[PDB]
Amino acid sequence: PSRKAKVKATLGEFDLRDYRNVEVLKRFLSETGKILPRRRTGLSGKEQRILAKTIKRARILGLLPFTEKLVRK
Amino acid sequence: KRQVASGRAYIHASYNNTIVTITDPDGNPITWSSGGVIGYKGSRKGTPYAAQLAALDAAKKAMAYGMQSVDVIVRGTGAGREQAIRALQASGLQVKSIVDDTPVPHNGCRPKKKFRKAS
Amino acid sequence: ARRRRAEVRQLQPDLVYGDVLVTAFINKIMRDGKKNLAARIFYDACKIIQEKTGQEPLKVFKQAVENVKPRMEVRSRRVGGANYQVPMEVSPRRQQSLALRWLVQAANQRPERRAAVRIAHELMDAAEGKGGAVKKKEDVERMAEANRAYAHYRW
RNA sequence: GUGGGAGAGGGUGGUGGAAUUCCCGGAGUAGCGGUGAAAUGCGCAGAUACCGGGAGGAACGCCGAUGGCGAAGGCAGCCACCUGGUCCACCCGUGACGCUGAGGCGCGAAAGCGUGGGGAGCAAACCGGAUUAGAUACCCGGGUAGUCCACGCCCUAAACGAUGCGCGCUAGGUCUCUGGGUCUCCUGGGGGCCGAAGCUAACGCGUUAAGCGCGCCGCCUGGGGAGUACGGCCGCAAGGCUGAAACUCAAAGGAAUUGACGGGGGCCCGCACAAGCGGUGGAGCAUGUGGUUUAAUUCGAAGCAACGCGAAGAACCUUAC
Ligand SMILES: [Mg+2]
Ligand SMILES: [Mg+2]
Ligand SMILES: [Mg+2]
Ligand SMILES: [Mg+2]
Ligand SMILES: [Mg+2]
Ligand SMILES: [Mg+2]
Ligand SMILES: [Mg+2]
Ligand SMILES: [Mg+2]
Ligand SMILES: [Mg+2]
Ligand SMILES: [Mg+2]
Ligand SMILES: [Mg+2]
Ligand SMILES: [Mg+2]
Ligand SMILES: [Mg+2]
Ligand SMILES: [Mg+2]
Ligand SMILES: [Mg+2]
Ligand SMILES: [Mg+2]
Ligand SMILES: [Mg+2]
Ligand SMILES: [Mg+2]
Ligand SMILES: [Mg+2]
Ligand SMILES: [Mg+2]
Repeated sequence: PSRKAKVKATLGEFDLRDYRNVEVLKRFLSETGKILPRRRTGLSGKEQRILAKTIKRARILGLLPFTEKLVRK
Repeated sequence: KRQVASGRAYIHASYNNTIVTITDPDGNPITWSSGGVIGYKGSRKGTPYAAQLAALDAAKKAMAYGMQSVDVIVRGTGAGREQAIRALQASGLQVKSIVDDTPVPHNGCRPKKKFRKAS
Repeated sequence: ARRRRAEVRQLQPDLVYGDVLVTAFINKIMRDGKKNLAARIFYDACKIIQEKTGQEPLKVFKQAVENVKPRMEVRSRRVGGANYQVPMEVSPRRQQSLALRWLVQAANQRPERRAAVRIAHELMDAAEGKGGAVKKKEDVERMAEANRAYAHYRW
């Protein structure tokens, strides 16, 4: 379903090209360190594409994770 | 014989067996069980029941050491994975949490044919 | 029963204690449709449970049946490569059919020459908690869960 | 030309984390593994499951698409460098400088070859276990070449859109990627779907033509023999390219139709199974039959749907022997 609330809505104007804006990028990752789909991030082809390239840089710097453990179950 | 009373519980599920391992907060195993230990051989081991039994064995055996609260950590999607988590909870042992930690490669080694079929 | 859920055929209350379960049991005793000799038999047995027990017959009977009812039983099943005996609860209906069948079955296996006796005695033995009837029940339930490994093949 | 845009397009160097295997340390004990079941196998020289450290090789999860780039093969972790193609806007420059293209030259998945290197996982061959009537197989345990890198070679393919390249003309609707605009929508380039006219054997195609036209290239001319033989050219080899004949068949074949069928799917029935009660299969006898025997043992009936069947009446009769 994914009828949550789109991550692009609940957020202000931000530089999608910023690989250090941890306080915002983290928003585009799931429970795990997985990058969210567009049906969730609410972005668009071109946007999403730029997002990934960014999150991945963040990950190498160490500001963002590659994967997290799933709680609950 | 050490008096822990607070540690982890690793549940290693698979379609062939379920081994449970109780350990101290540092991660060192205190006691363990498995469909095999429990009594089942070959086929039966993977069954969800064996998982219940083995889960409890891990519990009991660890009860002695003084264990009281474990942090369940599931791994694998084998059958019985849930009946284990089940037992641990309803075995006195206060289950502080559950956490899937089934490892997954970011595409590393070519799986065996039995597990390929996915290019 | 491919079409409907076959209604549970109803039964006539007893010509004495006025209970259906009695008729039910009397029926299982009956053979070759000799509903008379059957009823007589059961009834003589009721007398004997008296001439040997402070309790009324109808009460003992209920007691017997109650102990012989298997609550779990195993049913064979195909598992794409094997036939696995699967355990599952025995419905209230089949529960009673099994109980009554077993009683008559066990009873007629006893050694006392007189038919009526065997029933009276088997009923009593059932009341106490012993006897062939109650055994089958115990054997059944024994397997049920002695295969509790396949309880996940719900059915 | 000037200004803008998107991209897993190519080459080189560097680099990140997950996972597998091995090694080291810790803690821990009797099994792990694997299957339809199993076994081979591994483990008390302590395996598996758990924690920490290290080494190494290969591949890049999510993003990821029904998406994009490339002439094709094909190309996705991140970074920098080097480099190809391409689209839009402006209308600025040249002024037919165009299209195609035998041969030539180059590129060309995988496997394969040569020299050297590397080798974690996987895995032809192979070594074993299981299955089977047999199993030189499918399943399980191992495992060498290989898979990886460099350099050289090979030149194939369902190398596919099974659709050569270029230009013009011929309704629309919708979804999508990337550019522009006065940004309800119009407009340009690419990817999909549905459809006008029209085309087609049919299926289908339909501004991404399989429509209507023009230009240039390649190719076909029934099936088998045969992509074989021979010759030639190329290759280290495997082999590649080119490519027959004798002989032989009336077919080989495309699409669609109605059925039948499926160890295909969905829906649904029947004493079909299940539930249950009684029985046959054992015995003796009755009866029919096979076989055998006989001068004759009259004939027919044959899985279901032949066998207490034609026989609702064989001592003579019936009665056919
Ligand atoms: Mg001009
Ligand atoms: Mg001029
Ligand atoms: Mg090649
Ligand atoms: Mg190769
Ligand atoms: Mg080589
Ligand atoms: Mg292997
Ligand atoms: Mg193998
Ligand atoms: Mg278009
Ligand atoms: Mg368009
Ligand atoms: Mg038309
Ligand atoms: Mg037609
Ligand atoms: Mg169409
Ligand atoms: Mg010919
Ligand atoms: Mg050839
Ligand atoms: Mg040569
Ligand atoms: Mg059909
Ligand atoms: Mg009927
Ligand atoms: Mg039946
Ligand atoms: Mg017989
Ligand atoms: Mg005739």
